[PDB]
Amino acid sequence: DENRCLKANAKSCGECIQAGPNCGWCTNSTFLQEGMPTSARCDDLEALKKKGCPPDDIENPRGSKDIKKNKNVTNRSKGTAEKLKPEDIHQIQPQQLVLRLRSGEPQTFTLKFKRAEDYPIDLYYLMDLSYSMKDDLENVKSLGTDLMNEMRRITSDFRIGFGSFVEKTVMPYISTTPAKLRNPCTSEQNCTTPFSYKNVLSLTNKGEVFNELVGKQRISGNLDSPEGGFDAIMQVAVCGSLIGWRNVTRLLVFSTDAGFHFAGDGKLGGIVLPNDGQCHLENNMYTMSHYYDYPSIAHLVQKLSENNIQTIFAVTEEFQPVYKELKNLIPKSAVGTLSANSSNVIQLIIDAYNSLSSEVILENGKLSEGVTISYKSYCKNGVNGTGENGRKCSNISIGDEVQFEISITSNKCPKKDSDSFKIRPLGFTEEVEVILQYICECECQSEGIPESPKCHEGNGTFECGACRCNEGRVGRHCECSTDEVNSEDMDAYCRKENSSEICSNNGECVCGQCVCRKRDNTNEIYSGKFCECDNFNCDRSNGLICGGNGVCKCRVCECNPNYTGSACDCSLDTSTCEASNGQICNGRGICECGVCKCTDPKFQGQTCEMCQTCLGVCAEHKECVQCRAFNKGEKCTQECSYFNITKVESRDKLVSHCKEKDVDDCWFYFTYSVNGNNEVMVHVVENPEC
Amino acid sequence: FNLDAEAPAVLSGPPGSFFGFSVEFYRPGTDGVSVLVGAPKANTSQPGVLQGGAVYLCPWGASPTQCTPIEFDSKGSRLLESSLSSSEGEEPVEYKSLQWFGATVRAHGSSILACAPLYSWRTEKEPLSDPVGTCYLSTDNFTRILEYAPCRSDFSWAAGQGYCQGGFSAEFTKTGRVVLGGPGSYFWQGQILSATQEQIAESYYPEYLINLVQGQLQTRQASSIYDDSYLGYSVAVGEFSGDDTEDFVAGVPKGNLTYGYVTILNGSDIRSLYNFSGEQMASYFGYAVAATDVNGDGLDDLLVGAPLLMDRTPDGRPQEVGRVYVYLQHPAGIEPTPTLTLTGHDEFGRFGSSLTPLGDLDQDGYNDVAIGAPFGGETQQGVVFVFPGGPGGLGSKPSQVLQPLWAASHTPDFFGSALRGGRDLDGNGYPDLIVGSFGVDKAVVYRGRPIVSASASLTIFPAMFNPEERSCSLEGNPVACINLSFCLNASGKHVADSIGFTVELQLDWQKQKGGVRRALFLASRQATLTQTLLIQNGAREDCREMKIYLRNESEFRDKLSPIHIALNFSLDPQAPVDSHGLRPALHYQSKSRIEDKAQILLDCGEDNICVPDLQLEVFGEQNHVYLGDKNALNLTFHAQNVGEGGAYEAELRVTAPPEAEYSGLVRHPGNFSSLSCDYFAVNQSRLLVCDLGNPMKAGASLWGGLRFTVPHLRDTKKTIQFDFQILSKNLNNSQSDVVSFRLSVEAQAQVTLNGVSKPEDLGPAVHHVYELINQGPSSISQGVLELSCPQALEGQQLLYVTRVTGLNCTTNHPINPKGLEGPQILKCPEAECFRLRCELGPLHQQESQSLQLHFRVWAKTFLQREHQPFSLQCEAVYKALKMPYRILPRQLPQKERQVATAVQW
Ligand SMILES: *[C@@H]1O[C@H](CO)[C@@H](O[C@@H]2O[C@H](CO)[C@@H](O[C@@H]3O[C@H](CO[C@H]4O[C@H](CO)[C@@H](O)[C@H](O)[C@@H]4O[C@@H]4O[C@H](CO)[C@@H](O)[C@H](O)[C@H]4NC(C)=O)[C@@H](O)[C@H](O[C@H]4O[C@H](CO)[C@@H](O)[C@H](O)[C@@H]4O)[C@@H]3O)[C@H](O)[C@H]2NC(C)=O)[C@H](O)[C@H]1NC(C)=O
Ligand SMILES: *[C@@H]1O[C@H](CO)[C@@H](O[C@@H]2O[C@H](CO)[C@@H](O[C@@H]3O[C@H](CO)[C@@H](O)[C@H](O)[C@@H]3O)[C@H](O)[C@H]2NC(C)=O)[C@H](O)[C@H]1NC(C)=O
Ligand SMILES: *[C@@H]1O[C@H](CO)[C@@H](O[C@@H]2O[C@H](CO)[C@@H](O[C@@H]3O[C@H](CO)[C@@H](O)[C@H](O)[C@@H]3O)[C@H](O)[C@H]2NC(C)=O)[C@H](O)[C@H]1NC(C)=O
Ligand SMILES: *[C@@H]1O[C@H](CO)[C@@H](O[C@@H]2O[C@H](CO)[C@@H](O[C@@H]3O[C@H](CO)[C@@H](O)[C@H](O)[C@@H]3O)[C@H](O)[C@H]2NC(C)=O)[C@H](O)[C@H]1NC(C)=O
Ligand SMILES: *[C@@H]1O[C@H](CO)[C@@H](O[C@@H]2O[C@H](CO)[C@@H](O[C@@H]3O[C@H](CO)[C@@H](O)[C@H](O)[C@@H]3O)[C@H](O)[C@H]2NC(C)=O)[C@H](O)[C@H]1NC(C)=O
Ligand SMILES: *[C@@H]1O[C@H](CO)[C@@H](O[C@@H]2O[C@H](CO)[C@@H](O)[C@H](O)[C@H]2NC(C)=O)[C@H](O)[C@H]1NC(C)=O
Ligand SMILES: *[C@@H]1O[C@H](CO)[C@@H](O[C@@H]2O[C@H](CO)[C@@H](O)[C@H](O)[C@H]2NC(C)=O)[C@H](O)[C@H]1NC(C)=O
Ligand SMILES: *[C@@H]1O[C@H](CO)[C@@H](O[C@@H]2O[C@H](CO)[C@@H](O)[C@H](O)[C@H]2NC(C)=O)[C@H](O)[C@H]1NC(C)=O
Ligand SMILES: *[C@@H]1O[C@H](CO)[C@@H](O[C@@H]2O[C@H](CO)[C@@H](O)[C@H](O)[C@H]2NC(C)=O)[C@H](O)[C@H]1NC(C)=O
Ligand SMILES: *[C@@H]1O[C@H](CO)[C@@H](O[C@@H]2O[C@H](CO)[C@@H](O)[C@H](O)[C@H]2NC(C)=O)[C@H](O)[C@H]1NC(C)=O
Ligand SMILES: *[C@@H]1O[C@H](CO)[C@@H](O[C@@H]2O[C@H](CO)[C@@H](O)[C@H](O)[C@H]2NC(C)=O)[C@H](O)[C@H]1NC(C)=O
Ligand SMILES: *[C@@H]1O[C@H](CO)[C@@H](O[C@@H]2O[C@H](CO)[C@@H](O)[C@H](O)[C@H]2NC(C)=O)[C@H](O)[C@H]1NC(C)=O
Ligand SMILES: *[C@@H]1O[C@H](CO)[C@@H](O)[C@H](O)[C@H]1NC(C)=O
Ligand SMILES: [Ca+2]
Ligand SMILES: [Ca+2]
Ligand SMILES: [Ca+2]
Ligand SMILES: [Ca+2]
Ligand SMILES: [Ca+2]
Ligand SMILES: [Ca+2]
Ligand SMILES: [Ca+2]
Ligand SMILES: [Mg+2]
Repeated sequence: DENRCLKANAKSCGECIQAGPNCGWCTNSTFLQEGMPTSARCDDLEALKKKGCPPDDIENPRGSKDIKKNKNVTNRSKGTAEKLKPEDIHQIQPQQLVLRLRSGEPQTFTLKFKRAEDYPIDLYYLMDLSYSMKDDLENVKSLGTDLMNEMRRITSDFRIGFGSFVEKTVMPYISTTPAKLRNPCTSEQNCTTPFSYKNVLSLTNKGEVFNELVGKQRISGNLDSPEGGFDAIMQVAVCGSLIGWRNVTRLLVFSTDAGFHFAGDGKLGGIVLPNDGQCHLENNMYTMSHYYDYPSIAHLVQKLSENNIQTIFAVTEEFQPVYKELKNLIPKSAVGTLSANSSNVIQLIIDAYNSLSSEVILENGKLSEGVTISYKSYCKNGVNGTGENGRKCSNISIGDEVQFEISITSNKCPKKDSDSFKIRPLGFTEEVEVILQYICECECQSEGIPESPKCHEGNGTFECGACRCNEGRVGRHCECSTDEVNSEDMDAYCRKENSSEICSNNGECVCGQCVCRKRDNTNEIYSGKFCECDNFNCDRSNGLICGGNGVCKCRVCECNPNYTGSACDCSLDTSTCEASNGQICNGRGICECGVCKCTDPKFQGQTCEMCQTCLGVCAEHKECVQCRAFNKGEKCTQECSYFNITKVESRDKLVSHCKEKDVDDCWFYFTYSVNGNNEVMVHVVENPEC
Repeated sequence: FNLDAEAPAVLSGPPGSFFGFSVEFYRPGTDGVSVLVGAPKANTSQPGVLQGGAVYLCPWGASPTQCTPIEFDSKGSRLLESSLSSSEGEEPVEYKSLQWFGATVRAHGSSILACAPLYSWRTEKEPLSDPVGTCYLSTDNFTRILEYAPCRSDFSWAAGQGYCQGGFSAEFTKTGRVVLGGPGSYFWQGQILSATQEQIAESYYPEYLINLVQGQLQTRQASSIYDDSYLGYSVAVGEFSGDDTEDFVAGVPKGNLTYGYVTILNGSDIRSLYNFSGEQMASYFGYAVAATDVNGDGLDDLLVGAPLLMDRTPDGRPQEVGRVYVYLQHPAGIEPTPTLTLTGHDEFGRFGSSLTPLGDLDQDGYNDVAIGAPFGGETQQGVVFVFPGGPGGLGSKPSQVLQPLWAASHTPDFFGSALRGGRDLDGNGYPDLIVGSFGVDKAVVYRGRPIVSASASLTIFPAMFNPEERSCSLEGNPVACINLSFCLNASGKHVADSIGFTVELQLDWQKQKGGVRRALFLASRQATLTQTLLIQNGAREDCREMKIYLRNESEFRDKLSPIHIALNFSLDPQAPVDSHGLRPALHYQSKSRIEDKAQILLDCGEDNICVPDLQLEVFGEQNHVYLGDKNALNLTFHAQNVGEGGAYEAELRVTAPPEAEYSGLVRHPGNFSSLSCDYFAVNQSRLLVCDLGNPMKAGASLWGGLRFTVPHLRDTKKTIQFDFQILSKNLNNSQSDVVSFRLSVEAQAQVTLNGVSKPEDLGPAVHHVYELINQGPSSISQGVLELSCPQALEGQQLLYVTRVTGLNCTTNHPINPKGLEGPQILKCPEAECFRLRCELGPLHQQESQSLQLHFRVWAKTFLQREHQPFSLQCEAVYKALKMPYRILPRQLPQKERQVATAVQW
């Protein structure tokens, strides 16, 4: 009966459920002895049945999962009603769900996700304005018109926006000398003053307008090889409204031919202030660059993820490797090959977008201590993902449904109030909120009225039929009140026999009951009414208490399902008893404690394999011709399992053959064939001789 | 916990001057000790200079109300008139504006170096803007001012060391050697430059602004791939070589393609001895560096700070946890993989930004190290973590946490920006720690206090107490009192001769929870006694003797439970003010609580005296030990007590050999059939404890029969030793005389010999089978068996031996002639015998040796005697040459056997 609930010594019903879900608390506790405490009330559901009495009053609540709404996503995108508006169509089926958490019970739900066939795309193009990328600018002017046409096939709603990020103005990054300031390049060449962050234009439905703005843009340059693209990218995401971000998937195109400075690179610059991730742009110009130091890569990931802006990197083969390492850090982003003059920029964007769309990942909200989440996913072509692979599926085409079972476990009842949290994948405005209302109350406790006069005018909580004595009260009635001013005649209830020590000399006696004295080596308080039982007074099988695996109960070793005996180390395993022949303990004997006890006379050995005195097999095993066939005598096929061979006049004269007399007094020739170790082959001559 | 964070000294600097950026100790001890604080954006009086920056020195005073900035530069930036005459007016050759002087402050002895990297110089011949970087060297109590421009050179633009920012990170060696590392030279590759104080002063020339020194040592030039490595970002001095020359520790933040590595380079060799590579990508490994011995082996260990490390929590959300690294140097080799690491929970902690050696703060024999978290804390004020020194490794958990007393403001405090430690400001024998807070423009220094270790030990000699007789009787009522006395000792360094302490004694503490207090002090008539005791550092422990009396009333129903005596003390809260000003402290390891239990003497005697005289006599049955046999040894011991009662928990423990194992115990006493016996594995030798009884009974004699199994143990190499003794919990004469019984172990063998004849192609088959079985448990090698019949296996021979098997055997005559097939007494001696001597080496317990002899009868020979009864007889003797045992003092098994076979017609 050893379990956490019993070990917990549950004071009230609420503790039986908290200690173990299987354990149930009987309010009636009729079976429970008055002397026995509240712990004895709590018992396993299977264990309660062991008693043979079932209590209706006992409460065993089980956690359940419910759903507030069950909306249906449009299927096949057919008809005017389907995809009527962005808010109107929801990819996620269940908007939110409600479940009940029970300690020791897992809770899993099914989430149905299907890709929407039609979804608008917004494309913000961040292009390095460095002198090396000049050639790229001329192509980017005629690119916008080509882009719009290609993206129209991909999506019936495409918006093009141009962004120009160079580097933060500082004495070290860019030449302080005023002559260079006017133009970063040589005097003969024409280069515009460097600007760390500038907006050429916002997102528009017409690509032609974009073309005109690109042409006005003038080539710029920076002294350092790495450019401050990171600062420009961060500003775009945080502002949002400025870039005119919409629910339509946003491709964060980022094209540069050089490296990127990150985190506290301002140090040489002398700026010790980190980026605040806030919008300070004025007239499409960010002038807080010499105020805030370049933001860290982790900080940039937090912003892009928060605004769900897909990040696509279009960099040259020289810096390709560096950007690939960064890719793992920033999610919902891709890396493609960039031409010297951005000739294949349009081809990259198209390919990059397809890869990002196929990969879908689920992210949940911050969870309090004692709360965990498990992900189980379903994929096409028989591919199953677990752990990290379980959370995100891949190779998802338009109109393809993928489901993700999520398991949430809540224990310790930390918060009584309901916890509401929201879970959503990157690039998807639609989210899923799982709300949980923890129940830690007791139905009987609600029914139970405080200060009940039955239990000595409420001295002990009398909820339902269960009476739990309060501090200073021991028993069913708790009419003791411990020590009093007028000394009483000890406690008659404490000792069955007055002559014997109060509570069998095992503890302190009060309120007409017995609380056993604490023991450091074993469970402090012993079991029993008179505390006469003990948890460390049992026998040891071999230097280990109760076989080393048994549980001591009232100074009595109880063995496990695999053990039997006072020692309790005696296993029920008969594997050691078995021999090569295949009969337990050879021919005869009883397998007890893993050591065969030979029964048949003059049988010695571990499996009693040595019986020299024992009569010869041919003589003793004469039942093979008289039990299988010509049935007569005793019994049967348990011992003589050897196969009979139909051999006539076999030349095997001495293995050693044997001869006997039959019913008609006819000689019978037979033998048992053994060549190596133990072998079994019977050769009884069919042809009879009289 | 030694540092006095509660009242840290505060240094005041002008707002916006970035006061507290860099703080270091210069010329500590001797005449006077002063604190230097860097003021880089600090407004200077220099003409034409804006936000030049300055270093402020504050003389140690009970109150730091006075702080004077060091006058490093008393003149304006130099302008050359010759070029100015040719040109229109005058143009600044160099700009002192935004110099950020004081960004680094290093002081060795009387020499102080203040360098601002942002400071630049315009080329005289043509105008070029580059961060060359400057410094100001002060020595001999500011006797001679020297200006050193190492990064300054003819080489100009990205190609030259014109952006070097020399002095960004500067460290002084133990010899006062200057080490300036700049991260902007050679297209921002970085360059570490070092020169001695004497060489730099001699090389420096006032007339020529740009000068060169012969024998100057700097870092080597690197390729375009090595560019933007930011070499020298953080410099430190550490010794791993063990040579007189001191190695330079300088981590790269943007090195190894933005991964960041730390390289240790010897100034004389101008090369890197060993390099450390960061695991976390964009780790920024080398942002903060430090060299000190943190494990007490006398070998410098290298610490590196990576606050940009972004770790992943159980939820999976990404936070800038960061990691602090430190590696304990070994003589055999230097391990790259970090032995220990530090992880910061604080999201955006930025921890490990500044690291400062603190010497041995706890005087534990291990040096400690402070780490700075600029954006640490709930209010993001900033925090500094002090980790305790450990010989195996520095403890992961911080020893103490320091939080700024001042209320948080909207402007980031940036605490832990600069950390200085390992130098004793007041020479109290405990290293101090000064923290830089440039955001609040203040400077905070934390003083320490000495730790004193004490020990409380309460011992009661007259614990035995009986209420029948009271030694002390009061006028009101009689109540016997047990003499109670507790001794306390105190020792330490930098503590007063007399130290105030607070002793507190509790009687029946486990009965103080609403229970009737059994024992009370006789003098104050109360259970508790708190007291003050002045204890000298070198004085012997003083034990104050007190008398505690137990009550004699029928009020308490239960008195079975023993009285509990608890002594608990602590340093007095109102400690007397000391000249040093540091309050005394008590070490956590020392225990200031001693717990004792007193049990009333029950039925001791008329005089209440308990004296047991246990007697023990033991013997062993079946004493002979057969090696290799399942020997059973029953221990027979008669235990008796001719002494008085009070020997509580009497128990006989028989220490077993490795060989012997316990099965059970049977006694003769009527009350208990089987005495309880529990295993005691903790005892070095297996010991079985059987309780004779709960309360000792005078004249209680108990005969105990213990059966012990003997699992094989041939490694004993002598007679097994079993020790029998009686143990008691009594204060005096607790144990009985020890009884040691030696059990002789002598292996014995027993080989049986049994022979029978099957009788008892011409000639009926005759089978003679001789079998030897080693019934005895001792297997014997080299068993020799001599088999012999009365025929030579010839033709005139009546019998024809065919073969013999089951043991290897050699026959003098051919065993196989050609191929595998009144009464006359035919016996070996009568005719030609055919003796065959066999030999069997491999033998085991219960092994059966059986030799089958099958000599057929020669028909022609038999026909020689037509009507004669023949009786064939074959004999066999055997022996055993030796047995495989360490000792064999017994008889070696031997025997003989005959076999007969009659023939009739
Ligand atoms: C811990 O980290 C440290 C920092 O990363 C490591 O230091 C680095 O270690 C690597 C590997 O040893 C070095 O790589 C080698 O550097 C050599 C430097 O030689 C050039 O530079 C020096 C100093 O300025 C100069 O004296 C030389 O003469 C040479 O400069 C040449 O100058 C001429 C002048 O006209 C110019 O034309 C040349 O262009 C220029 N050098 C060239 C060839 O471009 C190189 O020589 C080494 O090159 C190897 O391969 C060459 C081609 O086959 C061959 O010719 C060379 O003989 C040689 O085999 C090689 O590149 C890093 O420089 C060094 N970085 C530093 C010091 O910061 C440290 O090593 C590491 N721990 C270890 C393992 O020790
Ligand atoms: C609380 O428990 C008591 C005692 O069980 C209930 O009183 C009634 O007692 C009788 C006799 O014990 C119960 O009969 C039982 O029936 C089962 C059937 O398997 C049998 O195995 C038992 O030996 C016994 O004969 C009876 O069930 C029970 N009353 C009812 C209505 O079942 C009492 O009702 C319980 N409720 C409360 C709040 O007291
Ligand atoms: C892990 O992968 C295995 C496949 O290797 C999944 O087992 C599959 O279980 C599904 C049902 O959950 C079976 O799909 C059924 O297919 C039949 C047609 O064959 C269709 O008529 C049913 O409506 C249903 O879709 C599938 O046969 C079965 N595959 C096999 C052979 O194992 C398993 O479900 C995956 N892990 C999960 C998500 O539990
Ligand atoms: C819960 O316990 C409290 C005590 O902690 C009860 O209050 C008082 O308890 C005393 C002792 O049980 C009562 O005195 C009793 O009087 C009867 C005769 O009426 C006598 O036979 C008993 O031996 C005892 O002396 C006392 O009446 C009672 N009330 C007072 C005045 O405080 C309390 O009644 C119990 N119920 C609750 C929760 O109210
Ligand atoms: C810059 O850091 C990178 C790691 O971020 C280094 O790449 C690493 O290169 C080594 C091979 O040289 C790979 O194995 C290492 O080998 C050494 C022995 O040579 C061994 O002691 C180390 O434990 C390690 O296994 C290593 O796998 C590879 N990076 C990875 C993926 O771990 C690179 O070597 C560093 N800079 C250079 C090129 O020196
Ligand atoms: C660089 O820019 C200047 C303008 O700032 C160019 O001057 C222009 O030249 C064109 C003819 O090519 C004239 O039509 C414009 O009127 C001029 N503008 C001004 C403001 O003078 C100059 O030609 C450019 N130089 C180059 C291309 O190197
Ligand atoms: C994208 O969808 C959301 C769905 O609510 C639209 O509503 C915005 O939701 C965000 C959630 O943080 C709020 O911060 C905005 O204030 C909401 N905007 C308004 C005015 O409804 C959102 O408008 C859509 N995208 C747009 C048009 O910005
Ligand atoms: C962008 O770069 C490509 C590089 O191939 C240019 O393509 C070449 O254009 C020249 C004419 O200017 C042809 O002679 C070459 O044959 C083309 N490439 C090859 C490999 O054949 C392209 O013209 C450039 N576009 C612009 C105008 O920037
Ligand atoms: C990703 O899915 C696509 C289908 O949408 C896979 O491409 C085809 O898959 C089918 C079914 O397995 C095969 O019969 C075809 O031969 C595949 N190729 C064609 C012609 O589309 C694709 O293989 C999947 N991912 C990969 C490449 O492993
Ligand atoms: C540290 O720097 C020195 C340069 O002084 C390195 O060169 C050694 O110089 C000493 C003379 O001072 C020679 O005796 C050694 O032979 C030189 N090095 C070797 C081992 O060849 C020296 O190598 C560096 N430290 C060491 C010895 O590791
Ligand atoms: C207080 O503490 C010490 C710690 O052991 C006690 O033991 C003494 O230790 C010192 C160490 O130098 C020895 O010199 C002494 O001989 C030890 N005690 C004795 C018996 O002299 C010490 O006894 C305690 N206080 C006292 C009684 O001096
Ligand atoms: C020993 O006695 C002292 C008496 O002061 C106890 O110290 C007090 O402990 C309580 C409970 O922890 C605190 O609330 C008080 O603040 C302590 N004293 C004061 C007022 O300063 C001490 O707890 C006792 N021994 C133990 C177990 O610590
Ligand atoms: C202990 O106290 C008793 C009085 O109860 C006294 O007679 C005796 O001398 C004391 N012994 C000491 C102080 O050693
Ligand atoms: Ca280009
Ligand atoms: Ca740049
Ligand atoms: Ca050295
Ligand atoms: Ca060390
Ligand atoms: Ca220490
Ligand atoms: Ca000090
Ligand atoms: Ca006595
Ligand atoms: Mg560029």
